[PDB]
Amino acid sequence: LYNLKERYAAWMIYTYSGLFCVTVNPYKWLPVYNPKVVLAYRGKKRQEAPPHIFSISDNAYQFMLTDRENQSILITGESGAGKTVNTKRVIQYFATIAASGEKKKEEQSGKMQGTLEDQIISANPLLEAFGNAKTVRNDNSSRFGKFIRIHFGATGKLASADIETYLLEKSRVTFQLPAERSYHIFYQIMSNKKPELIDMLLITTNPYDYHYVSEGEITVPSIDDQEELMATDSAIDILGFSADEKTAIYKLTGAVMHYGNLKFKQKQREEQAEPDGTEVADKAAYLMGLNSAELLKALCYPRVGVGNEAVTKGETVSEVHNSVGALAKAVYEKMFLWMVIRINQQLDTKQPRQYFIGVLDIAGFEIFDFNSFEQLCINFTNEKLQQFFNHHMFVLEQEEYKKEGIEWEFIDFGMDLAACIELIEKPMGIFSILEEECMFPKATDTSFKNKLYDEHLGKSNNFQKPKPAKGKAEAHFSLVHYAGTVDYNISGWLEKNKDPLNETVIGLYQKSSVKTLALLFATYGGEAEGGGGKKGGKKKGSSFQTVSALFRENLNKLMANLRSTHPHFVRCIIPNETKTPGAMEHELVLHQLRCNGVLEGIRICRKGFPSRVLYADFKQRYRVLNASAIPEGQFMDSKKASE
Amino acid sequence: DEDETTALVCDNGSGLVKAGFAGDDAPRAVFPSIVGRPRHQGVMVGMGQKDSYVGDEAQSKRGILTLKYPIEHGIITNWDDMEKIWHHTFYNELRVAPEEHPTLLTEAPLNPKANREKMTQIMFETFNVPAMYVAIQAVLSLYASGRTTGIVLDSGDGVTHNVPIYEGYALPHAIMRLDLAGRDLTDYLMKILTERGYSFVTTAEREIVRDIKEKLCYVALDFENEMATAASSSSLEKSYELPDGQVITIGNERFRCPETLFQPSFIGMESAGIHETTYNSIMKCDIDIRKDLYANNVMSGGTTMYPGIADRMQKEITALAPSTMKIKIIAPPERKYSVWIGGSILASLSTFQQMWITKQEYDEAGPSIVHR
Amino acid sequence: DEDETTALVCDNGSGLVKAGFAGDDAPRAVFPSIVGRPRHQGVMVGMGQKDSYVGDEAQSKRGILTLKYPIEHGIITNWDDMEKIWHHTFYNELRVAPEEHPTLLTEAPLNPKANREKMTQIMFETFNVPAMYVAIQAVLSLYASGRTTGIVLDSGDGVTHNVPIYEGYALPHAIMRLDLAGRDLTDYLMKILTERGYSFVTTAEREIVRDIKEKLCYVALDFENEMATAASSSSLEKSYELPDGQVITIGNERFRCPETLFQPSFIGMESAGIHETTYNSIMKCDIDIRKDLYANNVMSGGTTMYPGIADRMQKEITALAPSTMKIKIIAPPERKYSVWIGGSILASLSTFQQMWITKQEYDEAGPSIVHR
Repeated sequence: LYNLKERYAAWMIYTYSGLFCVTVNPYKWLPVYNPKVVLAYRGKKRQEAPPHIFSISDNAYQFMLTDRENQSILITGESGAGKTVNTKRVIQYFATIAASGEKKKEEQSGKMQGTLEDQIISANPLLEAFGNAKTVRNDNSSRFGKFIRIHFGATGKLASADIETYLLEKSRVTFQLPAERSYHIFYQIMSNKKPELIDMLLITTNPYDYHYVSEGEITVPSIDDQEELMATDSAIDILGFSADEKTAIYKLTGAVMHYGNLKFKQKQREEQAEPDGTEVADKAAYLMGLNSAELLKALCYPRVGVGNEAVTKGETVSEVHNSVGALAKAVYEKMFLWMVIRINQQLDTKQPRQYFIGVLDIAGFEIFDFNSFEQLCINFTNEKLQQFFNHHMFVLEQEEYKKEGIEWEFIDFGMDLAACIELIEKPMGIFSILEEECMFPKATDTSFKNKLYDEHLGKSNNFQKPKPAKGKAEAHFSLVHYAGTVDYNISGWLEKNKDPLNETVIGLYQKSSVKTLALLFATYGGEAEGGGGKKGGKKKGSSFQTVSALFRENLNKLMANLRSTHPHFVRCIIPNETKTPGAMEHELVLHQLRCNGVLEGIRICRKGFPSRVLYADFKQRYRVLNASAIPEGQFMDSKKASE
Repeated sequence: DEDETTALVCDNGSGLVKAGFAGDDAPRAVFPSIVGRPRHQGVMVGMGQKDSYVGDEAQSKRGILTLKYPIEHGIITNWDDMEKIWHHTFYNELRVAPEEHPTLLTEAPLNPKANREKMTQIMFETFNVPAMYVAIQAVLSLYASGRTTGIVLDSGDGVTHNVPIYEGYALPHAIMRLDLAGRDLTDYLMKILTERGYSFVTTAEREIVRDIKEKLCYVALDFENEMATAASSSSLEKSYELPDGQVITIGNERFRCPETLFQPSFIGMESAGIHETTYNSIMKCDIDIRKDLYANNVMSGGTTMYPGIADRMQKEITALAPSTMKIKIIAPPERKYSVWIGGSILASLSTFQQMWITKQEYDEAGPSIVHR
Repeated sequence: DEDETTALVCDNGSGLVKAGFAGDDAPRAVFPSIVGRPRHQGVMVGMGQKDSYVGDEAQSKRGILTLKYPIEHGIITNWDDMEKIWHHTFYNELRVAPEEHPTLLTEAPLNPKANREKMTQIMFETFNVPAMYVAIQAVLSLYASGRTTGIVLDSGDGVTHNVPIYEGYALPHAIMRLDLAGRDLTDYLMKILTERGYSFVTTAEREIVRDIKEKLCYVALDFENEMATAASSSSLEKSYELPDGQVITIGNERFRCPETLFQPSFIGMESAGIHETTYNSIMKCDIDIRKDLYANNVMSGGTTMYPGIADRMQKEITALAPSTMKIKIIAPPERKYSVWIGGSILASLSTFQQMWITKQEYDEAGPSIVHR
């Protein structure tokens, strides 16, 4: 704690802790990202230069060409740690130090749509408008995870990229905490820099007209919604999107606002929902390439298919408002997914690819007094990532003792975590019990709960019944993750995990005049064959059976990509909740350290032979001791030297 | 996805096989449960000598083959001929290779322990599937209607059953089987329609009596004053046009056929009927669970599709049940595939993965493992 | 407040546990005193494997578990299963952590010295409560009716007792125990009601005979010319509607059931009855204290709630007691919780603080300390 702290009060944000590259939020500006530095760190082992991210980032590259292996960089930290910033910054780094489109390099609309190095870059600012928002911690917080594959060529020059998105905060779209706000886009658009848009979408410039997006805050001083709107705009173009699509995006993003304005009322003497007007529906309908009526019907009189037919079901006021919200979110998401794909599509070149460098940006194990479904998914991700490291280290360590000739035997450090992982991902484990019950037409959260216990309680060690008191809000089940005990609340899971959507409506989308909208829904339309009658399995036709069924699939496809990689680690840190440069709350940093892996890397180090010096890092600092004979050694063989 | 896409669901019936991928909404494959064996030596133009025929090619070519039904009354009676129907299902109908697909199969209500072990022996040892699972049919039907306690009246082509289920466990001692179903019902219509002064003489006349039964048959409520209605001769009559012009009329018999399900006496059966049997199952169960079963009479099976079956059953058991009780007859529209859909749901489910019997379990525990 | 809020009162019975916070007017938690152990391996949907069940989940799921009663006739007979009911009480029912709450418990009339030491051993050593205290049940009932000398007829689910108390000290040699209570009484009604020509066949028929006993049963005074009245057949009859319509009628038996408490001969018991036993307790006590006991017959317990119990007892002992005596049968309305309420009062009291056995007393004196 103390080392970090001291070199921070001195304004040094980069300090290493083994393999890690700790990074602390300056909260102010620094000449570090300096265009001079970039070069400086170019072609240098981390022992030839001071702690910095470009060190990691260059070495990767090096290593990439030297060993002929693919690489990875894992950036991770809490909401306010400032990872995007790094991630982005790493990315620029790659683009710079190994570009050369030759023709694209000239000062003629440089970096505009029409080159990648730019596309690559331009990517961010689009995603950010849609997947970023003002959090109470950050002003531009990443509300989703991501993985880019920079596909380097044979020579060593840029060839392709690849994005993938994980766990998007769908809730912002409909909600927002009091000090927060929704995605930027909304506020961007209503900013009025492109007035047509306002009339085009049929909205106003006052957000308080759109409940969905003004539950929290509307304006942020550090952000210029007007400037961004263009940034965004321009990015779309560069990204190669069709105007139409670029039109869908917009038009589609406004429909969603409108939905939240959709109002209903109880039919008299009936408990049914009946439309409270065709003012808004009209707009939503038009904007989506729909028919007002058909739409309001489907919404109100959802026509289902229980048995072998299609049974028309009536809904309540409360049921509608909620379904609407479900589509709003559903639509936004999908779209977001699409955009990514489309991006990826442009980022696809024909040129050969020999290796890639993966840059992973996701959240780290965060513990809250309230841990719900989303927490499990993330924690699980991290507990995996951790084991991923612990192993790499075990492998790594063991090489030294082999190189040197020491006689040290030890078991994989990952192993310690396998217990927790199996409990989650294995067959009779949490997810399964979670995803099975989702098949029971009449199951309860309570039901699920019991199934969870009857099977794991008393029989499983990592499994425990909660500690209901302290800063926690209710009881259901705790798990014993590497970072500690997490108290999980199981309420909504079943639902959240089912992704219930009014299929009648989706129908309409599926046959929209707005192709794009039509597209986004296709994959739902193609699995319906499979879940034709009441009860059963959605997967028969390609429909998701679990909220969690993919997450896993994606998380596997990932951790696999992570393996055929030479892992490079970066841990981002957040000094003080109060936003003050040169300061640090203790216990706050302490926390991160445990959940980071930093404290676990120190542990494993200390088992044993604590401090471990990297050879160059060893030369430089100590050559001076027998100056003549130690310098000769270090220069003559980077390793043999220290020897 | 490995197996999210990959789980197969095969529902083996007395008349039809229903098959497809867990995930889908309805069976990808539906076909007769026959295996035809050619009575003479010879060939079709362009084909080779075929030793055997299955499903629709056995039905279509029935005049030169001896047709055989592997499943008598829901139970597999011939294992040589069943392995033939499975082979056809995987390789020709779904066109998948079985050795990379988990397979959820179904069995009947009081299916002998030894059979559940034998189809496991054949699934793992002759088809080499990665993993499999056998669900009980009424239990998948219930579950496909969302719930876990209820009583299923299940009725298909060779058997009818009542399977009371409580929090998922089908109750062995309360299950009733009535061997009169849609097969019996097509042959009775046949006679009341020849008896109306007709002739189903060629095989193109025989087959379509079954399509008359499906399209035009009804279960009237107050079957009493429906015969009475028949006589005053209302516009209750219904004429069907045959393969050719020969417009046949069916007024009345239209409902005399499903009245067989409430009165087995119409066909020289001395057994009790569907509604009484629903009830008797119920007064054979624990006392405290009888309000549950009564409010959850789930219907499944091709023969329970006759319109107005539910209303007749509704009133049939209200009037036998103590008035303090709530009666509730659930009959969904997709009911001819309830069983299958319940399997599709269950097998595509997130929590089912830990009940799949894997070749690891089998090679190590013997057929006993899946038998439970 | 530290413990003003914080004192718990747990009354352990043969049929029910009554629990809650000292201060409250009535028990926060009331539930059966059972511990169910599953007869088979399996799960409920969404739950894990459960080794054990307690209270109402054991009653509701009784068909798949072997039910066991830890307290036989008011005495704790199985200590593994009792620690299970306590655990359930603290952690699930009252949802408190026990290690910061003083706990007032109750025991039975001639509870063996060794038991009072054992539940103290379990309270302090496995639940780690700060302090605890064991009150005798009749003694809390008396005290909850304001007084300190009287004789309590206490009658619940497995035992009946008479505990003469003088200025707070229950009189060991005058206490009488009669093992016939509300449990015995529900099973006798059962037979006189099947004997009325009925059937409590399913478990939903069994359970409700007990709700008939509670709602419709009476203790008639002059039970003699009440049978005589039954015969002339007045509008004395009373029909109850079952879980369903099945309106059952109970005219007469309605009071033949509590006449069992005065005549044990109705059930093949040779012991004396409630009123004689009240009396015998009394002619076993000192002479000078007998006018006090007679004017203070306090009744407590679920089975003493039958209307007209007090009038019958009033006249039952007047006519056995010397005429120079004043008889007085106090039967309060909250009597099914007298015991508990007496504990709530006492433990929330300003002067009780100095009788709490603290872990300091225990870790220093051994279980002997609280045993007195």
